[PDB]
Amino acid sequence: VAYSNNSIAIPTNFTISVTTEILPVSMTKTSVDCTMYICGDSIECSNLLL
Amino acid sequence: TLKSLTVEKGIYQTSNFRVQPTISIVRFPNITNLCPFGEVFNASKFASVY
Ligand SMILES: *[C@@H]1O[C@H](CO)[C@@H](O[C@@H]2O[C@H](CO)[C@@H](O)[C@H](O)[C@H]2NC(C)=O)[C@H](O)[C@H]1NC(C)=O
Repeated sequence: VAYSNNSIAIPTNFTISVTTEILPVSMTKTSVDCTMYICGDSIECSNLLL
Repeated sequence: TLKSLTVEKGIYQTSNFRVQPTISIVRFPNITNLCPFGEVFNASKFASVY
């Protein structure tokens, strides 16, 4: 920057700029069946899971 | 699922508590001859351990 005690710079023109800002609002909602994942629909399993 | 007698207002996803399979099927290849247990166990002579 050129700096002086008696010097200033003043804009004689302007520019209009449009910019995009992206913010995540939500994430996928998920539900898990505990017996289906661990027992895999086994009758013998889930007796232990009680 | 809630382990409580009283239930409030909610969507309340629920774990399955119903029976589906009532039929049992066995599929095995066609084998008619019995295993030769008599040759394997009831043998006049047996090999030396070495
Ligand atoms: C400020 O800038 C704008 C452009 O960014 C200038 O407008 C231009 O003027 C020239 C003629 O001098 C034209 O040929 C261009 O087509 C114009 N641009 C647009 C987008 O219209 C404007 O003259 C400038 N103002 C000053 C004070 O210089």
